[PDB]
Amino acid sequence: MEVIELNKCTSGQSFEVILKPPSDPSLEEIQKKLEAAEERRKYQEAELLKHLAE
Amino acid sequence: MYTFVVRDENSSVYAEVSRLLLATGQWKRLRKDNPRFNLMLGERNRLPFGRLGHEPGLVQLVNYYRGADKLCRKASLVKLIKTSPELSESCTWFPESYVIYPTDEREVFLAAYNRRREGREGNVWIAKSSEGILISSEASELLDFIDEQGQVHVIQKYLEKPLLLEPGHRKFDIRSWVLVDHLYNIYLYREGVLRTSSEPYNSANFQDKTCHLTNHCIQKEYSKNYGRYEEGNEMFFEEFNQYLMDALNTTLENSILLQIKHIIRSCLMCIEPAISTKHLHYQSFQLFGFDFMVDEELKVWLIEVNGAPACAQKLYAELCQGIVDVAISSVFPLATSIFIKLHHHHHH
Amino acid sequence: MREIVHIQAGQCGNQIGAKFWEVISDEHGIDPTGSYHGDSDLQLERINVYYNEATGNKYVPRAILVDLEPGTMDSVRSGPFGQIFRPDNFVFGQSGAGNNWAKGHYTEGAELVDSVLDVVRKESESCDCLQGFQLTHSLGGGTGSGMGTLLISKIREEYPDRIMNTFSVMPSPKVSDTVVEPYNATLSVHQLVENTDETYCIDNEALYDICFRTLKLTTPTYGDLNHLVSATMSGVTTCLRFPGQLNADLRKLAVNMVPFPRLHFFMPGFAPLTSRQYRALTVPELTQQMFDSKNMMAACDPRHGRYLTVAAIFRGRMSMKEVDEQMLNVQNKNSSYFVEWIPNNVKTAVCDIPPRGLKMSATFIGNSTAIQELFKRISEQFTAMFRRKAFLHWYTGEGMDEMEFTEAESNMNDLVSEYQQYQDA
Amino acid sequence: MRECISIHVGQAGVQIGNACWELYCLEHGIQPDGQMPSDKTIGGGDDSFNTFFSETGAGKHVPRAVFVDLEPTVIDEVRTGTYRQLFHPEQLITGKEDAANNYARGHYTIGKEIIDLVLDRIRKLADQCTGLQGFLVFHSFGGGTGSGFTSLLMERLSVDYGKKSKLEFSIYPAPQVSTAVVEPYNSILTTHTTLEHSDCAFMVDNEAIYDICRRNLDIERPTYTNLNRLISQIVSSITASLRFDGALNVDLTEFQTNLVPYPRIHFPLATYAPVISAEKAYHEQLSVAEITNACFEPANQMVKCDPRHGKYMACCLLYRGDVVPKDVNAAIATIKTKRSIQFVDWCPTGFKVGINYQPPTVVPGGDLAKVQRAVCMLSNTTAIAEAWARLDHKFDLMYAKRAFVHWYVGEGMEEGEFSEAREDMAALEKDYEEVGVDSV
Ligand SMILES: Nc1nc2c(ncn2[C@@H]2O[C@H](COP(=O)(O)OP(=O)(O)OP(=O)(O)O)[C@@H](O)[C@H]2O)c(=O)[nH]1
Ligand SMILES: Nc1ncnc2c1ncn2[C@@H]1O[C@H](COP(=O)(O)OP(=O)(O)CP(=O)(O)O)[C@@H](O)[C@H]1O
Ligand SMILES: Nc1nc2c(ncn2[C@@H]2O[C@H](COP(=O)(O)OP(=O)(O)O)[C@@H](O)[C@H]2O)c(=O)[nH]1
Ligand SMILES: [Ca+2]
Ligand SMILES: [Ca+2]
Ligand SMILES: [Ca+2]
Ligand SMILES: [Cl-]
Ligand SMILES: [Mg+2]
Ligand SMILES: [Mg+2]
Ligand SMILES: [Mg+2]
Repeated sequence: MEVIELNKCTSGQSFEVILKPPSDPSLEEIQKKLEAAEERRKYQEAELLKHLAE
Repeated sequence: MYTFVVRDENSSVYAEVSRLLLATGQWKRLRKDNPRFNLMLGERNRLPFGRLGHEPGLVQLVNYYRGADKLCRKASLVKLIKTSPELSESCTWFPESYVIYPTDEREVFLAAYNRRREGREGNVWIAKSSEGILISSEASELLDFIDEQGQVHVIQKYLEKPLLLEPGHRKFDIRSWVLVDHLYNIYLYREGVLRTSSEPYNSANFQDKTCHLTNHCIQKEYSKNYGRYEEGNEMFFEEFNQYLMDALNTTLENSILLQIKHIIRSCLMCIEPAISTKHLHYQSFQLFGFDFMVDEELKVWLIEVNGAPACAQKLYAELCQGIVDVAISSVFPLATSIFIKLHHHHHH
Repeated sequence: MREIVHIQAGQCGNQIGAKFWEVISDEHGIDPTGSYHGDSDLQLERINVYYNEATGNKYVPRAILVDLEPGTMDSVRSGPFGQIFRPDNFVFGQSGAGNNWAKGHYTEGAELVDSVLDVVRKESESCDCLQGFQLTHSLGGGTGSGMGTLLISKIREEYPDRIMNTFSVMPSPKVSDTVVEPYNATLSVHQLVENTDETYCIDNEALYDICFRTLKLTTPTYGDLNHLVSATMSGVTTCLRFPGQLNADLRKLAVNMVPFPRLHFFMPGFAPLTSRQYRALTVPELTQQMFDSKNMMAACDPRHGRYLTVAAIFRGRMSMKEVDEQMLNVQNKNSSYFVEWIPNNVKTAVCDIPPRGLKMSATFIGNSTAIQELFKRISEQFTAMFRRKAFLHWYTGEGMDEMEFTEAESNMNDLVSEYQQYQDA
Repeated sequence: MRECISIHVGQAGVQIGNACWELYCLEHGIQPDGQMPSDKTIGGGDDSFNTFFSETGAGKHVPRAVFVDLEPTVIDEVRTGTYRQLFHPEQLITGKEDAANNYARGHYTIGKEIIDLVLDRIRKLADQCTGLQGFLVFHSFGGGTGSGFTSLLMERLSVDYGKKSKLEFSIYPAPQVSTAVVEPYNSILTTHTTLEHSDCAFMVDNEAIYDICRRNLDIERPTYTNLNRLISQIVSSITASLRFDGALNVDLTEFQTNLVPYPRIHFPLATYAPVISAEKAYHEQLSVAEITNACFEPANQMVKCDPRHGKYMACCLLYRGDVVPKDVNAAIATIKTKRSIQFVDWCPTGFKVGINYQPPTVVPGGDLAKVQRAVCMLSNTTAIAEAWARLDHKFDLMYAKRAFVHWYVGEGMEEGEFSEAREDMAALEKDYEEVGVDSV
């Protein structure tokens, strides 16, 4: 049970005790995903207004 | 109205528990995938303990202790005993055992095997896995069969001086049923059974495995005297006790049962802090099946612990009722105990 | 998600719609002149959901009154809260619909629908954040049924991204005006399956049985039936009209209640059942009664199906702890009636303000597969006539072909099959 | 000194943020009007508390925080509340209509039309920093905004601040206070998209906080106010090292170093004690040994699980109050011989300990009693994977029938993202099992 790296100050103190030793997508790609979803919405809405038009 | 689920259709014990519960008219059975249950009679493999105790308004109970496999696996049990201070290497009631892979203990196994080659002592050992048994005084053989297989085996000292029932000069093992409830009260069923051998023991041919293996399965098939002395090679305590009184001038309680109660309690108190559901969000109980051996010195030896045991045919009714009484009805009350409570507080 | 635009069409729609505004105006402390005289500030925190605010802090319902004849709408204007409604929001014709769906949908109503949409547009433009529309109507008549579903189709075209809710009254032979009610209902359901997010199925069969069997009213009138509806409507809109966490707007309600687009027909419930008593009702009693089939506004046995989703709303001062305990009690003791493949499908809300006359009340909103019994009933009444093409000349005279009846039938039978699919899943 | 920017998203994120900054102010002696008498360097400085607060020439101390919510009612209560003066209007951002408990609606639909605004408002704070450490992001798993918009924000923050660290404080869904049936969906979806962009995430199961409030504070039916004040104490314990003088976890980078050896396994289990009711007439103050022993009871964890049936990769003990190293080591020594604490073979069995002499501060009129010493244990145990198993099971039950899926597809999302996200969670559950379990 070894204590190590003991640091002390006015407000407190810290240390470590050992009981046993060791036995991203770019902005372009994001904007494409958001736009691809936006277009899928526009298509679904267009199909609705087409159905209602009929 | 309490609710429960069945997820092990191949369990004779809890099939009877299921029946008894329904008969009270206060327990209803749900589909095995309905989460709103009070009780789970769970499966043997990969029981989802992680999904228990997260249903508001339901006190949930399960018929298995998570981590209990440490006691109920051959390799695990050996490791547990040899690495647990409260059991230690200086364990007088467990046969000398070593875990062998096809980490491993093949190195240390041969060390003690040599002192028995040197020391002229009976150097017979048995190998088994958690079908698949061999008994021989030659280690060269033992290590070969293990490599021929593909899973972990354990080599254990074969008790060459077993107690023998007369008439017969035959082998046996004792099976005790232990119930551990949610409070971790250890209940020993007052009715055990002797799975006897129906063939005379013979310490010259360790390959004739019908007088050496007292398994009810191996006996009901490979043996030709199955059912001669007792109905299906199963002697019960009332008879075995009378036999001990007449033959050895002793009782079952004194000569054997003290050791059994000691071994059961010692094994379970060891793993208690690792599996106890005292302050958990769900609670566990479980039925265990301890298998023991008795040498000619009337000394008891632990063989294995079974985490999913079956019962003797005539003992199902009484045992299964006791499970509902102590393990289930204790948590879920309905609108001369058959158990012995294993407790002992010696001050020192 | 703030403003809701209310619409009421036809005789039934305007009469239940009128009562609805009488009730919630009292709850919000608004008087017939549109002045606030309440005591609590919970009443005005979300008043803008249903009311527009004028000068002098007058509160004007965001309501549009529609009918193809001036009869019922003259009665509304003369009624108790008649003067609260915006005069320009009264839109009416003269011909009537004669209990003909075709007249309300294709001929008579087509002539009037544009003027209604002009009023709808006016209201919608002044909305800071319009969340959608709620319609009150019957399906057995001509205007509310025929023109109501026409309005819905037009509103969706102009507002495709807003929620469409309806309080639809189902016809029953036990409370019937004409024999062609099954025709009008079937033609209307076909529209509702496609163009609404959430429909509260209010069965006249159920409303009558409650008045007769429970409330001991030997001769129930439409006024007696509407006492139950206005109470139910006040209940299911509680989460929308007051501060809350659960189902506080129409969209969030739809997300919690509608696992599949077409299965959005709800079974409303209310407790305690009242008629025009001082019994202090306990939380366990509210919980038992609200789930009781005899408190359901749709003549369907809940035990003949399974609950996909449920929304409970307790009103009054009571133990939050006890409410939770009782709601968990009904689920755990009748778990077989709630589908296991939608975990925790019962959400509960509580409001400190009870309705008028009661200390404690509970409103039930259930999406049960047992609702199919309702559509099965209409389908049988429909087929009984349609197999002989009886009374069809009323519709073919307005330009409809038999093919359109066949289609409407098949789509409602599909709806029944879809409920049965998830009842066995 | 290096700055940290807090980001609060959705109702849960904002309301928890409110409780935290309320607690920060009390602990640092900052008044509601932003003044801080004890601070003698007017109009600037680089003290430890400056990590979370900036300074104006007037002597005003302003949280380096951004509040975001797709609807205004919640953040409006901040603009009018007790600490209205504390925040600058540009820090508080609100849309008009919310994500309606829909991940896709929060991520794709509404997220797209506000994301640029939020980043620019964050950029305003980032420009005020001399050396930005990174971000602390508070949000819920269940909400549409908390799940959907957060994931979008976490993706963009990795693009605009690729070198900066990102910590999460996530609220795991609990039916006892949940407001939607589809919270399991939103959870898997946001966890999948956020996984690679988060360095260390502290999960808090509302279930755990709820029962702790019932059990230890004698609250019959806890409100978010009860939950948040408790949650804020744990968050305070975790961030205290960034705001006070010390030598353990002094930057966001060190959290990853100490608690997260494997990057995907970045969900440390938090355990806190003691939790004492302020209404408790008589209370015997608990010792170092007693509260340290409590750190290994599931009943005190932020997530209900069983660390006994898993393995540790790291363990940190954060003490606040009358505690010295000698008492800690004595307690740890006793505990080690009574409990099941098994680390992975490739890690040392040990504890990194931090002590601040100032005991826990509590809100006046709050539910928590003041104690002379408390502790928050941060342990990276594989047992937390139980929470993932619970969540993924509910997901599989609903998705097998495609229940509520149409709500997401209708927002432009593809049905494929459901299986992609679920498959990622299946991999995550498998990683935990490899590290934590031996072949039985
Ligand atoms: N602990 C805690 N949990 C909260 C709080 N507020 C909401 N939650 C949880 O968050 C989940 C819902 O997410 P919200 O944060 O409310 O929703 P949102 O982020 O505003 O996103 P929207 O759906 O667009 O409104 C529920 O499961 C709640 O239990 C809170 O103040 N404290
Ligand atoms: N160390 C030993 N010394 C002597 N005999 C032994 C022995 N180990 C096992 N046996 C014999 O093996 C028999 C049962 O084997 P074990 O006790 O290993 O159960 P099993 O695992 O073999 C059966 P199951 O697969 O149904 O659990 C005992 O009754 C005994 O006869
Ligand atoms: N609950 C209720 N139902 C009504 C009322 N008036 C008519 N109905 C029902 O609605 C159907 C008739 O539709 P109605 O609204 O009168 O015709 P419309 O004016 O063309 O919409 C019948 O099935 C009636 O049972 C009423 O005041 N209350
Ligand atoms: Ca005309
Ligand atoms: Ca300063
Ligand atoms: Ca990164
Ligand atoms: Cl950077
Ligand atoms: Mg009429
Ligand atoms: Mg025009
Ligand atoms: Mg919100």
